[PDB]
Amino acid sequence: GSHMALKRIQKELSDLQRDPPAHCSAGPVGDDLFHWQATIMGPPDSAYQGGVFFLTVHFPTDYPFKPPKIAFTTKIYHPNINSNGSIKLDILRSQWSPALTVSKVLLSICSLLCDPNPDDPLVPDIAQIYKSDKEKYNRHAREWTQKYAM
Amino acid sequence: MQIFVKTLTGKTITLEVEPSDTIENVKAKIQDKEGIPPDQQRLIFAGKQLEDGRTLSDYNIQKESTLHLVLRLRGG
Repeated sequence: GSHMALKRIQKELSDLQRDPPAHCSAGPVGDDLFHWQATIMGPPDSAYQGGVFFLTVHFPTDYPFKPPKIAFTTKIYHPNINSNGSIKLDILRSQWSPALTVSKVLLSICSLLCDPNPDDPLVPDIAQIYKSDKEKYNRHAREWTQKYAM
Repeated sequence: MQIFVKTLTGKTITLEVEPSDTIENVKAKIQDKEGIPPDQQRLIFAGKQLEDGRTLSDYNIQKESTLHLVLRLRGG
């Protein structure tokens, strides 16, 4: 149960420490390995560049056989991320696999920032702005990055 | 006959409708005004979700009635 999951989590953390990734930072908030905080930097060339985005990561007791619960703490303007930080992403639910790690999820969220999924959105308004007025989208995302993530 | 549509941001948009219009037609008007595709919007009125086949008359949506525009997400 929790011993197994805690062992898997310790392995993932040890891998992140042994070869840190370029795409994010991640680690336990304190002594509870089930509760992690992560950070992703606004991808270069995107409307979020310069910003720092904080994620909360919570491991279920059945990890790695149940997906981790990941959400945004920093406010962001995105079609697949709403105002209170909920994320719409396949690997975080229907397409989760025990072979995946938090590192790969954060990688996929970086790609998601660089390339949203407006055809199955969490914020229809932002999705339609993204599809039909890219300039407006980049403007609002840049504004929110300057206002919340810097 | 015009009706109102209140979004989850507090905005209230006005629509020019006829009592015979269907929920689908109203969703097309909401799309023309706000851009949201029909399959992504859900309309609430008098405590119930409005279905595509029905008309405004079938729900007793009178003049200056208030509709509630809410999310209709798919799998998260």
